[PDB]
Amino acid sequence: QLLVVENTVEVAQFINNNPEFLQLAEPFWKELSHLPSLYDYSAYRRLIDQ
Amino acid sequence: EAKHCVRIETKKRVAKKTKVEHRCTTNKLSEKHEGSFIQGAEKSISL
Repeated sequence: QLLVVENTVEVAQFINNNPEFLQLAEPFWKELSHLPSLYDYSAYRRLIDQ
Repeated sequence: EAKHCVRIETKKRVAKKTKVEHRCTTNKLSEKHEGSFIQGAEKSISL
């Protein structure tokens, strides 16, 4: 039996800003703009699927 | 190695009768065994 488990990291980390300074992707923002403003779970489920 | 062997002879005269018998048996057994087992493990951990 062999097990080899190996990692390289080359970007030590990224740290994304907090949500107040993040910019949303235009398609995602456009999906949020069509969310039904009520608990139509089908819609938010499709969003979580995407 | 095991052997058991017997010889018997008789003659009688009075009339004459004789009987002679020889019986022999040999038994041998040999058993040979051999076995080999080897085991090894490596761990290497590097950072």
